[PDB]
Amino acid sequence: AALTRDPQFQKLQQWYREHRSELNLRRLFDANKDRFNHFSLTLNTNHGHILVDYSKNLVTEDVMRMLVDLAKSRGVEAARERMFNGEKINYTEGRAVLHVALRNRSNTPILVDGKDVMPEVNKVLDKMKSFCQRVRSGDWKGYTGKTITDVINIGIGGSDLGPLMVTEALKPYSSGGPRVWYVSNIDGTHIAKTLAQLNPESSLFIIASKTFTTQETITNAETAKEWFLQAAKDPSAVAKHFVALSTNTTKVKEFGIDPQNMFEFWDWVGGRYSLWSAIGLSIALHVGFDNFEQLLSGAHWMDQHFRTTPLEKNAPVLLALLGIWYINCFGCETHAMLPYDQYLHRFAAYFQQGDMESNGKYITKSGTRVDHQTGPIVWGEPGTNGQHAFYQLIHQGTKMIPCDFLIPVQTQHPIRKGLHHKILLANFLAQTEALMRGKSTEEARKELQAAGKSPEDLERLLPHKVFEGNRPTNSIVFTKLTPFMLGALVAMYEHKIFVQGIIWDINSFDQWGVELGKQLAKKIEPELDGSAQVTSHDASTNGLINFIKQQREARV
Amino acid sequence: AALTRDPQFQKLQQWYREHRSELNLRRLFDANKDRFNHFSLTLNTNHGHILVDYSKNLVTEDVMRMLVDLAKSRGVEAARERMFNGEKINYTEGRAVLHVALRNRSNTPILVDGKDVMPEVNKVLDKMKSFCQRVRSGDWKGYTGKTITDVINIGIGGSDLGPLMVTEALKPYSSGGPRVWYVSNIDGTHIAKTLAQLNPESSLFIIASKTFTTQETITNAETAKEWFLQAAKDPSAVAKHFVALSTNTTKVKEFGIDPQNMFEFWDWVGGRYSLWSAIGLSIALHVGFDNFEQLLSGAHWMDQHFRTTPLEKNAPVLLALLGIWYINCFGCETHAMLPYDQYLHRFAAYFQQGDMESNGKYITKSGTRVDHQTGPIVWGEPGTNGQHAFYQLIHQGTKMIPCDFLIPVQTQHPIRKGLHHKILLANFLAQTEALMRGKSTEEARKELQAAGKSPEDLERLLPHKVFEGNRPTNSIVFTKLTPFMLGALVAMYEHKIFVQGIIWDINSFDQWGVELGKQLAKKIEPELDGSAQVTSHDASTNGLINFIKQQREARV
Ligand SMILES: NCCNC(=O)[C@@H](O)[C@H](O)[C@H](O)COP(=O)(O)O
Ligand SMILES: O=C(O)[C@@H](O)[C@H](O)[C@H](O)COP(=O)(O)O
Repeated sequence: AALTRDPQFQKLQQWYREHRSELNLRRLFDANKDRFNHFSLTLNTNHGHILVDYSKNLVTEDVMRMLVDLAKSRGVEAARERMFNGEKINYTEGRAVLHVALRNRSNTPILVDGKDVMPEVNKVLDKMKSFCQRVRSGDWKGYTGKTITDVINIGIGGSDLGPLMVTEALKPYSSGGPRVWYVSNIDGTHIAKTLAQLNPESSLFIIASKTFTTQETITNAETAKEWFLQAAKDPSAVAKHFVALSTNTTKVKEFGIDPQNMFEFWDWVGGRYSLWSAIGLSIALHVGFDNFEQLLSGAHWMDQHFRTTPLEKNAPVLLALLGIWYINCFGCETHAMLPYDQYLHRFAAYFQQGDMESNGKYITKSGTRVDHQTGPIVWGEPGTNGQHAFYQLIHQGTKMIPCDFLIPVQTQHPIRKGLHHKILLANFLAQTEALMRGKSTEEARKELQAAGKSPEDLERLLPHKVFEGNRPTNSIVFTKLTPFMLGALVAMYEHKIFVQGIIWDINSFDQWGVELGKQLAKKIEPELDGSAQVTSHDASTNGLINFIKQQREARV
Repeated sequence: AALTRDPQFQKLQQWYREHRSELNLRRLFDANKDRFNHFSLTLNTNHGHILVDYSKNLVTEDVMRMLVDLAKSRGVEAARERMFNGEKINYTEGRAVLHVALRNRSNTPILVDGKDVMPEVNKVLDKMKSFCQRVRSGDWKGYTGKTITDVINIGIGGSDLGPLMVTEALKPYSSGGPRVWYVSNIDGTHIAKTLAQLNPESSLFIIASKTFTTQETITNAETAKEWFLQAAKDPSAVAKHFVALSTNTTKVKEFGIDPQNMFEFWDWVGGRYSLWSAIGLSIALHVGFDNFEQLLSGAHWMDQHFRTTPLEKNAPVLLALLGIWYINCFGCETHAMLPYDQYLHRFAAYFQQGDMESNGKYITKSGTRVDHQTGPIVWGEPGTNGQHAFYQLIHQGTKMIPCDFLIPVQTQHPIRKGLHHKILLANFLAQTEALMRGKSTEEARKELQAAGKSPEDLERLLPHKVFEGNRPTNSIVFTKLTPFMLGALVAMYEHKIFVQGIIWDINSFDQWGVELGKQLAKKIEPELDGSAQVTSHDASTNGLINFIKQQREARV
C-alpha cells in the first residue's frame, strides 16, 4: 500500500515508538497551562457555535505537526477539490461523489460530464417543497378525501437510516407535520406491526430506493400496496397514497406509481450520503421544507468550512487525523460516538453505517492489498445511560477506545428551570475529565480510610477501586441542536470519513459487500421450500436449513 | 495474572502460533463431511428447540479439546457451584450472585447467611402477580376512578434496559396490557416528551432503583410526581399512581411512596441481571404474569442446562470458550450480536451492558493487574438492515469480528403466506455462508465476464469485488421467540459472560466505573451556575465550562 511507503507516516510511526510512554494527560495539562487553547477549535456558523475540544487526546505540538504533514503528503487538499469539482473519484463504479452538490445553497456550478447538475438538484427540491406544502396543509387529499395524518417510508440502509435519524433528532420541530414511520427490515414484523396502526384513507407511502430493485424494499412496498388495495379496491387511488424516490424511472412506472409521483436523484448520490437528496422527503414532510432547507444550509456551511480552512485548523481534517493516529499507531479497532442527547439516539447508528460502509475496505486505488489498518468499528449509545453500562470497560477494561462526547448547550426542553440539562452538562464534563485523570493507588487509599475500613479489608479492595486514567476524548459542544446545526454536524463527520479514506488510499464510496448481499439470498431461497433434505451447500448451511425445515410446523 | 500462568492456556497459545495458517474454513468443510454434527448443539427445552451451530468457527477437534481443558484448569465447574450455592463470589462488595434464584421454579433451597432466599423471592412474585391482575383487569383505579392505560418505568441502566428489551421483544404478547414507556436519561427530553403524551388520570409510574439514590432516576421521579400533582392536587393520590422497586425501604417511604406500593429485591440481584426480579414488573404488567412466569421458566431451564451438562456439550460454556479463543489468541477487540428479528432490536444493546459492564475489568481476584485481554466490545443491529451497512467492514474490512447470528424458525407475523420470513431466513443463511467461503479472484472474474465487461475495465474492477472469506460465525436458531425461549436465550448469554470472567480471574459482578460515575458530577454541578469564569479544574474542563456559560445566553 501507498500509505506505509509515505515518508511522513514512517516519521509518525517512529515518534510513537520512541515517545509513547511520555504521552500522559495529567502530566501534559499541568505542563502546558494553555493546552485547551493550543488544542481546540471554535467555529462560528452564525446559526450557533461549535467547540471541538481535542485537548483531552494523546497528542503534543509535534504529533499534530506530523499528522498535518501526512495530510499534505497523501494529497488531501487535491482529493477534496476533485470531489467538490465533480470528478469521478468513485473509480470502481465510474461515478462522481456529490452529496455536497445536493446542499449547495450558493448555487455555484458543479460539472459532471460537462453539464451543471445544480438545475436538476434545485428542480427536485422545488417539487419536494410543493409536495410537502400540499400534504402538510391538507391540499393533497386521500382516496376518501381525507388529509394525510401518517407518512410511511419504505426503504433499507441508506434509503432508511438518514431520514430515520434526522426525524428522530428534529422531533420538536415536527409540530403540524404528519407522524413518520420507518419500515426497513424484510422481517414481516416491521411492515405488519406498522400497517396494524395505520388507516389507509389517511396514509402516504414513500418507496425510497435508488435502484428500485432491492428485495427488502420492493417486497415491503408490494405488501403495503396489497394492504392498501384490500380496503380501497381502486387502482387509481395508488397515485394518491404512493410516491417513489429513485434514479430508475422505468422500474418506478412498472411498479404502478404515477410518473409525476417520482422524486429523482442521481448515481453520484451514495445511499449513506442520500438524506440530503430526495431520500429526505420524509424529513421535509415531518418538520417542513423550511427546516429541511436549514438542514442543507448547515451542511453547506460545513462543506465550505472544510474546503476553505487550512488543514491545521480544519474541523473534519483534525478529527480524521486523530483517528489515523489511534488506528495506525495505537492499534485501536473501535471508535465510540457518545451524544449526550436523547434526540440523537440513532446518531451513533447512522455513522456506524456512514463510517464502516465507507472505510471498511482492504484494496487501494491501484488494486494492491493494504498492509495497514483501515476503518474502525463505530458504535455508541446516548449519555448518560452509557455511564451505568459499557463505560465500565472504557474506564477499567483492557482495550483503548477513543470517544467522541457531543452535547448541545441549549436544550429543547428546559423543564424544572433547566435542572435536567444542568445535570446532563455536569455529567458530560465530569466523565471526560475522569477518563483523562483517573484515580491513583494513593487517592483510592485515602478515600477508603475516611469511610471506615480495616487494614486487612482495605488492601484487598484497593486495586479494584483504582482508575488508570489516560483515556482520550473529543468534546464537541454546540449551541443548540437545530436543523442547521445537525446538518453541520452530520457533514463534519461525512468529511472526517472522506479525509481518512484518502490517507488510506481506499475508495470511501464503493460498497461491494452490500452489493454482494443483494445477490446471495437467491441461491438459498428456492432450497427452503418443501420438507426435502438439502445437501447442495456446505455442512453448516445444509444442517441449518434442515433444522429450519424440521422446526417449521412444530407446535410451541 | 493467573490465566497467563496456566499450563493449558500456554498449550493453546502454542498451537495457535504454529497452526494458524492451517485454519481455513473452506478447506475444513470439504475435509470433514460431518463437521456440522461434530460442531453443533441441539437443545430441546420442551418449549422449543435451540440449535447452536458453531461449525463456521476457526476451530478443529484439537482446539475444542484444549479449550475444554482450560475450562477445567481454571475451575469453571467449581466456580459455577459457588454461584448456584449462594456463596459470596462478588468478593469486592461482599455479596452473593443469585439472579438464578429469582427464576428458580423448582423452589430448591438456596442459602444466603444460613437462610433460604426462596420464600422471599416467591413472596415478591405473588405481590407482583396480584398487582398485575389488579391493574390489567381494571380493579386498580386512578384518582378519578379510571383504569390504567399507561405504565411508565423510571430507571436507568439495569433498572431500565432489561425490561425495555423484553417488552420490545415480547410485544405481540401484550394484548390487553397497558402501553409501556421507559424514561431513563437525565436529559429532560426523555421525561418531557413522555409526559406530553400521557394523561395523569390513567398513568402508573414505576420508580425502578436498587439503591433509590441515583440522581437520574430520583430527579426524573420528582419531575413526574410534580407533573402528576399539578393536575391531581391531592398528595393521597400518589399511592394510586406511583410504585417503587427497591432494596432500600427507608428511601422509598421518604420519597412519598406508600410502603405497600414497594416491590422488594436484594443486593445479590445485580442491575444487569435484575430483569428477572421486581425490576421486571413493567414486563409482567405489559404481557401478563403468566408470560413473565414463562420468561423465568425459560431462564431456569438454561440455568439447569448450564449446571448439569458436561463442559464439552454445554451451551454457554462452548460460546464463552470460542470468545476466549478469539480475544486471547486472535486479538479480537469486538463481538457482534446480530439478531434476525425486529422484536430483538434492543437485544445487542442489552448485552452491550451485560457483557461489557461485567467483563470490562483489569484487576484479578488476588489484586494483581492482568497481562492479557479481558471482555470485548459488544455491539450489533438486527438483520437484514446491517447487510446494507456495517457488514461491508465485516466482509471487506481489516478487522476480525466474530459474529453471533440469531433467528427464530417461526415468525410472530407470517404475512403473505410466510414470504417475508422465507426471505429473512434465506438472508440469515446466505450471509453466514458468504463470510465463511467468500469469493476468489477466479470466481469474481467469471461473474464479471457473464454480465458483460471489457478486458481493460474488468481487470481494474476485479480486486475490489474479491472477498477473502474465512470469517467466523455462530448460528443460533430457535423454534419461536416466545417468553420462555427469550428467557433461555438471555440466561444462555448471562452464563457465557460468567464462564469468561472465571477464566480471566476477574469479578464479573462488580461495577467500579459506574459507581464512580454516580459521584463525579457533584464537583462540577455548582460551578455551572452563574456567568463567572471557572479555573478550579484542568485547562480542558475549564474551557468547556466557559464555552457552555457563554453559549447559555446566545439566541438561535
Ligand atoms: N449489575 C449492575 C448493572 N449496572 C448498574 O448497576 C447500573 O446501571 C444500575 O442499574 C443503575 O445505576 C441504577 O441504579 P439503581 O438501580 O437506582 O441503584
Ligand atoms: O449504503 C447503501 O448503499 C445501502 O444501505 C443502500 O442504501 C440500500 O441497499 C438501499 O438500496 P437502494 O437505495 O439501492 O434501493
